[PDB]
Amino acid sequence: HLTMPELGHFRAQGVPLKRKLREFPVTEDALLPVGTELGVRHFVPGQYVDVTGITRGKGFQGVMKRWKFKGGPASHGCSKAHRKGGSTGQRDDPGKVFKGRKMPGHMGAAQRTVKNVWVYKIDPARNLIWVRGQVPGAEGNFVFINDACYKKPDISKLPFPTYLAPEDEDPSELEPLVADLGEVDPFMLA
Amino acid sequence: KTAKHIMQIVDKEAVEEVRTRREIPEIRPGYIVQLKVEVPENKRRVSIVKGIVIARRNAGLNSTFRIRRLVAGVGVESMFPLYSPNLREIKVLDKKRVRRAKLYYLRDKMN
Amino acid sequence: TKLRKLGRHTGHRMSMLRTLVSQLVKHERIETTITKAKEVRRLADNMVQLGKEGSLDAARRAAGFVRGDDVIHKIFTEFAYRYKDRTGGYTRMLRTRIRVGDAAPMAYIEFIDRENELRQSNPPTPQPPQRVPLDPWARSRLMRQYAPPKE
Amino acid sequence: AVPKKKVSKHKRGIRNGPKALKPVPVIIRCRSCGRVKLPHFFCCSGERG
Amino acid sequence: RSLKDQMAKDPTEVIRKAVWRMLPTNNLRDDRDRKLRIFEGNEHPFGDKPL
Amino acid sequence: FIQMGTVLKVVDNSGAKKVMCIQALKGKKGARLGDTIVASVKEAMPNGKVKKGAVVYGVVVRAAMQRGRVDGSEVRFDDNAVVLVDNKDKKTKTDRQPIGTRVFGPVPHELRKKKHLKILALAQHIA
RNA sequence: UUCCUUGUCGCAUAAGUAGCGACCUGCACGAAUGGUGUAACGACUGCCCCGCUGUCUCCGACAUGGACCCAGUGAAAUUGA
RNA sequence: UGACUCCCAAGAGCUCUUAUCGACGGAGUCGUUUGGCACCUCGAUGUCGACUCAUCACAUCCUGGGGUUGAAGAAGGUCCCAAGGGUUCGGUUGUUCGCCGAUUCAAGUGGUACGUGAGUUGGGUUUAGAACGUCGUGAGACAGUUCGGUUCCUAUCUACCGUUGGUGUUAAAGCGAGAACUGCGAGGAGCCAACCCUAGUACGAGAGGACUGGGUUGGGCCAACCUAUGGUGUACCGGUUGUUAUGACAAUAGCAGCGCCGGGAAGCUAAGUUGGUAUGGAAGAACUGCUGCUUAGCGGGAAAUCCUUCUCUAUACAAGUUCUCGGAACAGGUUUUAGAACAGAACUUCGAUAGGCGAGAGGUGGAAGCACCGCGAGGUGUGGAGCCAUCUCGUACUAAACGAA
Ligand SMILES: [K+]
Ligand SMILES: [K+]
Ligand SMILES: [K+]
Ligand SMILES: [K+]
Ligand SMILES: [K+]
Ligand SMILES: [K+]
Ligand SMILES: [K+]
Ligand SMILES: [K+]
Ligand SMILES: [K+]
Ligand SMILES: [K+]
Ligand SMILES: [K+]
Ligand SMILES: [K+]
Ligand SMILES: [K+]
Ligand SMILES: [K+]
Ligand SMILES: [Mg+2]
Ligand SMILES: [Mg+2]
Ligand SMILES: [Mg+2]
Ligand SMILES: [Mg+2]
Ligand SMILES: [Mg+2]
Ligand SMILES: [Mg+2]
Ligand SMILES: [Mg+2]
Ligand SMILES: [Mg+2]
Ligand SMILES: [Mg+2]
Ligand SMILES: [Mg+2]
Ligand SMILES: [Mg+2]
Ligand SMILES: [Mg+2]
Ligand SMILES: [Mg+2]
Ligand SMILES: [Mg+2]
Ligand SMILES: [Mg+2]
Ligand SMILES: [Mg+2]
Ligand SMILES: [Mg+2]
Ligand SMILES: [Mg+2]
Ligand SMILES: [Mg+2]
Ligand SMILES: [Mg+2]
Ligand SMILES: [Mg+2]
Ligand SMILES: [Mg+2]
Ligand SMILES: [Mg+2]
Ligand SMILES: [Mg+2]
Ligand SMILES: [Mg+2]
Ligand SMILES: [Mg+2]
Ligand SMILES: [Mg+2]
Ligand SMILES: [Mg+2]
Ligand SMILES: [Mg+2]
Ligand SMILES: [Mg+2]
Ligand SMILES: [Mg+2]
Ligand SMILES: [Mg+2]
Ligand SMILES: [Mg+2]
Ligand SMILES: [Mg+2]
Ligand SMILES: [Mg+2]
Ligand SMILES: [Mg+2]
Ligand SMILES: [Mg+2]
Ligand SMILES: [Mg+2]
Ligand SMILES: [Mg+2]
Ligand SMILES: [Mg+2]
Ligand SMILES: [Mg+2]
Ligand SMILES: [Mg+2]
Ligand SMILES: [Mg+2]
Ligand SMILES: [Mg+2]
Ligand SMILES: [Mg+2]
Ligand SMILES: [Mg+2]
Ligand SMILES: [Mg+2]
Ligand SMILES: [Zn+2]
Repeated sequence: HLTMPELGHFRAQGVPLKRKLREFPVTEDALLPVGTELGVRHFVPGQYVDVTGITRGKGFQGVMKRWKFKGGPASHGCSKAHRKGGSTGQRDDPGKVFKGRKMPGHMGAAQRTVKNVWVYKIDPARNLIWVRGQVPGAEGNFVFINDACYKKPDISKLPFPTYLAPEDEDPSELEPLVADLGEVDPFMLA
Repeated sequence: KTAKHIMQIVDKEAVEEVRTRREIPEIRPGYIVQLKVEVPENKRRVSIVKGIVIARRNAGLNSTFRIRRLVAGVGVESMFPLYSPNLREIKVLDKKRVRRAKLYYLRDKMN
Repeated sequence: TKLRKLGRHTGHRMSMLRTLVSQLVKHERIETTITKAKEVRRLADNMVQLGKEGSLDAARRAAGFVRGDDVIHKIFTEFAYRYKDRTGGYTRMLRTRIRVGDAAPMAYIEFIDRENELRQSNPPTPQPPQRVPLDPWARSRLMRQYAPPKE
Repeated sequence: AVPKKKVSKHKRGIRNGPKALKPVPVIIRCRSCGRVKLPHFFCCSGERG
Repeated sequence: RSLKDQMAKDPTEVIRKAVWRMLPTNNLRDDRDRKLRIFEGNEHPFGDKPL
Repeated sequence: FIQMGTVLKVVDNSGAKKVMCIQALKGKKGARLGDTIVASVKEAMPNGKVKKGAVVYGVVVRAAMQRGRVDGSEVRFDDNAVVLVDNKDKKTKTDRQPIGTRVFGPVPHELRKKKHLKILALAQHIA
C-alpha cells in the first residue's frame, strides 16, 4: 500500500507501517520517544478540544451556494440571470475587478478547524472519543485533535506529556469515562 | 465501511443497554398508546399523553414515533424519541386496523 | 450502486436494458459499449438467479423483464442447470476495441462456463457458511505489522 | 464580444503548445495474431478453446 | 510601519531599503542586491575572505 | 413562521377574534411558538376591551410549525393562535400582563423558559 | 380636464402622492368637435375582497435538453501593428 | 452659490460674553447643490428609479475612549479621539426625495461616469397610435395630463474567481522521486441587545436611580455538519384511472413525457443541529498625570494599530528544512469520502476496489398459491407475508497483475 520511500522511512524509524501521518508542534518538555503509543486517555472527559479536518467536497459551485448571494427574481421579466452574481465592480475608476471578488469556483474539500469542541465520553478499551456536535469531514477520513486554544484546559489535570499506560493492562478491564456534569440540575433552578 | 460498522456496533450496544433497564413495548402505526412525559423545560413537569400512533421510524437508539390527539378541541401532534429517558411509562391501550405505515390523512379527517 | 443514465429517459433506458439482456441470453455473447455492458451484467445476473429460484413467482417476475419465450425457457432450463452450483458471477465482460465513428470503447459481454467462452472460468465453488466477523478493534490489533527487511 | 486585434502566430503557437499529442508509454503486441494494442484490450483466446 | 518598529523588527532591512532605491532600476539591480551582505552585529561568516 | 400578513386566532377573552401580524419582535424570519408579535386587530366582538384596528401585542401559544424540544421531542398544532398582552408600557420588555383573564385551548411548555409566566398561570391545558 | 396640489373633509388601511364619496377656489368643464347618466358587453385602464399559490420571507431536492469531455465534420461579427 | 470650519463679540443666558448660543461685519476649506465656461467624445460615451454586487473618505448615525457643562444621580448638551464591525421591514407614489406605520444599538453624510443595462429590469422620461385641457386661422404645439408602445452580442486582451501542466531552485544516480514540515509574506476573523447579581447600593429632601465587576438568555453575522426533524428522493414498495398486448383465466408489460395518488432509506439540503463572535503581549489616539526647569523625559491610556488563535503560503530566485527510495516514481485497470477535463484518495490477485451471490438492517405494508365465509363486490387465515432504492457484514464466482509481461 506504500511507496518504497515511505516504506523506507517507516523502516528506518523502526515503527509499524501507518496509513496517515501528521506533524504536531510541541514544546521541548512535551517530546516523546519514537515508538510511543498514544491512546484516547491523552484527553480528559469534560475538557475542550480543537478538531481539524478536510471538509466535505462540493465541486464547482455558484455564488448563491458559495457566498449566500441573493440572485435575481424568478419572474417580473428577469432574463437568464436568476442565480448570477450581478455587478462585479464600478465603471472606469477603478476600471478593474478588485482582488477577492466573490465569484464561482471550487467549494469545500478544504482544511477547517472547529474550536472549543466538548469531549463528552472517553472509551479507552476501543480508543473511541465521544465529542459533542459536528466535526468537519467525511466518514472514514482523518481528523486531528489538539487542546482547545480558546477554552484552555486545566494544566494540573492533563496527563503530561501524554498518558503512559502500563503494559500489564487488559483491554477488557477498562470502562468508559463520562464527563462529570455536576450535581446541580440546570432545569430546576430557573 | 469500517466507520459505519463501528456506528452500528455502538448503536446496537446502546439499544441493548436501555432495554435491560426499562420496558419499552412494540409500537406500531394505529396503536392507541398512553404515556407519561416529563418535560425538563417546564420544571420537569410530568403529564399523561394519550393518542394514536400516526408515524414511526426505526433508527436504533434514535427511533421516533408520532402521536396525534385532541387537547381541548385543538389537534396536537407530538413526536417522541422512543428511547428517551423522559418517557417514564408506555402502555398500549388499543390497536386500530390500518392499511399503511403513515396516517397523515388523519390530519385532514374531520374527527 | 451507481445507476447510469446512459443519456436516455427512464422508459427508453429500461426498454434498452431489457432488450440487451434478452439479446445476450439469445446469442450468449454480444458486443456493445463498455458502459452499457457494465449496466447489463447486473441485470443478466439477476435473470440467471431468477431462473435458479425456479418458482412460479420467479417465472412471473422474469417474464416481466426479458422478451421472448425462447429467452425465458433458456433461462429457466439451460442456465438453471449450468449455473446451479455457481454462487454469482455468471457473466464476463472484456474490453476489445475502439469503435470507428464515435471512438466508443467496445466490450464483449458473455455468459460463462460454456463452450467457446473467452477465458476458462474457475470451477463453480459453493460459498462457505457465513463467518461471524471479528471486531474492528481486534482486527486492528491483528493488522499491526512492520516493514519487511529489504535493505 | 469580438477580438480587438488579430492574434499573432506567436500567441497562437503558445496557445496550441500544450495541446500537442504525446507518445503512449506502454504498447502490447500479441505474438499470435500480431495485433498492436493498449493494455487491458482483448484480442485472442488461447488454443483448445 | 514606522522606522522604530522596523528597527526593532529587523534593522538590516533599513539599510537594504535605503540602498535599493538608490540603485538604478534595471535588471542588474537584484544582482547588485545579492552582493549587499548586511549584519546586525559584529559577526559575519566571511572571515576567510580578503577583507 | 408567523410574519407580516399572517392571520392568527385570538384565544383569550380580550374581545378580539382575529389579528394580522405586523412583525415578530425578534427574529429575521418571523416568530415561532412562544414568541411575541406586533399585530393589528381585524375582527373584534362588539363589547370587549380591544377594538378593531388597534395595534396590539400577542404571544404565540399555538403554531402550525413544529418546534423541537431539549430531549429531541417535537410539538405541532393545527392552527396559529395568540394571547394578547399589554403594549402601552414599552419599557417592561419582560413578562407582560395579559389583557384578558381566561385562556382557551392548549398552551405550550415553552412559555416558562421564555418567561410568559402569567399566561402559563392562566392556562388550563398544557401541551 | 386642477398648475398650486400629496387642496380640504369623509370611508378604508397599523400606515393609502392610490381608489371611492364629498366640497367648489372650474390655472384652463359644458350641451350633436354633443352635456349628463345608463342595463348589457370589453385579451381596454384603475381600486378593494375571498380562493389560491416559490411572486416573496428564502430558497432546496429531483427530472430532461444544452454547457463539460472524447471521436467525426466545421461557421461568425472583429482585426494599423 | 452651497456645505463645513474659523475670527470679532453687541446681546441672550437671574449674576455672568464664549455651559448653550450669538446681531453688525470679516478669513478660509471642500468640490456633493444651484450655476458659469464649452477643452474631449456627434464614422454613438444607451437615461431616472428599482434589483444584484459592492468599495472608499470621515465633516461619526450606533457601538468604544475622553475634556467641559447652566454635569447631584438617571437622562442629556457640547467639543475632542476613533472608520474595527454595523446601519430594518412595510403603506401611497415610476419615483430619488419625502411623509406615514411598526421597529432598532443606530436606521449617517458623501465619492466611485449623480458606481454598477456586453450583470437583470423597463414603471417615469424621450419616436411613430389615441384622448383631454390650453395655445395656434391651420398644418401642429405644451417645458401640462392620460392609456399603449422589439432592451442584440458565442469574451480576443487586461482584471478577477477556481483548477491543473510545464519550468528554475547541482544533488553526485548528466540526478530522478515519495512523504513530513518551517512560514518571508498574504488573507480571514472583528457585532449588539435585554434580563439578573453586585444593589434598591453610590447620589438624592423625595420621586427616582448608577459607574465598575460578574453571569444568563436572545438577535445578527460567520465557519461547518446530517444523528434526529422537515423538504426532495424519475431503475424502491403499495393503491388506482384510460387503453394496447401476452387468446381467455391468472400474473404482468408499454404509453398517458414518474399517468395519477399514499409512503419512502441513502445522498443533498435548512426551516434543523453544532462551533466562533476569544486570550495574552507590544506600541500607543484624544485625554490624563509625575519629574524637571525651559531644551524636555517618563507613566497610564479605546470596538482603532502590530503580533498571537484560524486559512493559504519556498517561482520566499539569498529559490529553505528533515526522513526515505534508487526496476524508484509514474502510467494502465477497478473505484471513490474527491471530481467539468485535469487533480486528490483507496484498491490492483499472498486481493473485498467495483459487480454478483448470501445474511442482516432499513423502506413498504400483508405477495402468489391454497383453504374457509359470501349470490356478489369482497372478507378471513396460512403469515410482520412478499418485494427491493440503499447501508453493513460474509464470500474471489466475474472484472481489477488472466503480468508465462
Ligand atoms: K381643465
Ligand atoms: K348623448
Ligand atoms: K378589449
Ligand atoms: K474641483
Ligand atoms: K456625441
Ligand atoms: K460614540
Ligand atoms: K460628554
Ligand atoms: K455608497
Ligand atoms: K442599468
Ligand atoms: K461596456
Ligand atoms: K489589453
Ligand atoms: K431525508
Ligand atoms: K402498485
Ligand atoms: K396498464
Ligand atoms: Mg433574498
Ligand atoms: Mg430567489
Ligand atoms: Mg428576450
Ligand atoms: Mg428565466
Ligand atoms: Mg485601465
Ligand atoms: Mg454518510
Ligand atoms: Mg534577490
Ligand atoms: Mg397634480
Ligand atoms: Mg389619509
Ligand atoms: Mg374623487
Ligand atoms: Mg371640449
Ligand atoms: Mg357643438
Ligand atoms: Mg361622445
Ligand atoms: Mg470535437
Ligand atoms: Mg459643472
Ligand atoms: Mg469609433
Ligand atoms: Mg474625526
Ligand atoms: Mg450622569
Ligand atoms: Mg463603513
Ligand atoms: Mg394593500
Ligand atoms: Mg417606496
Ligand atoms: Mg449612475
Ligand atoms: Mg451612492
Ligand atoms: Mg456596463
Ligand atoms: Mg447579458
Ligand atoms: Mg416605460
Ligand atoms: Mg383653438
Ligand atoms: Mg406611460
Ligand atoms: Mg441583456
Ligand atoms: Mg507571517
Ligand atoms: Mg451553511
Ligand atoms: Mg439529515
Ligand atoms: Mg440518517
Ligand atoms: Mg424525514
Ligand atoms: Mg385478469
Ligand atoms: Mg407504447
Ligand atoms: Mg402512442
Ligand atoms: Mg412514462
Ligand atoms: Mg411519492
Ligand atoms: Mg417524502
Ligand atoms: Mg506617553
Ligand atoms: Mg500600556
Ligand atoms: Mg523552492
Ligand atoms: Mg479520479
Ligand atoms: Mg465486495
Ligand atoms: Mg418493516
Ligand atoms: Mg403487488
Ligand atoms: Zn492476439
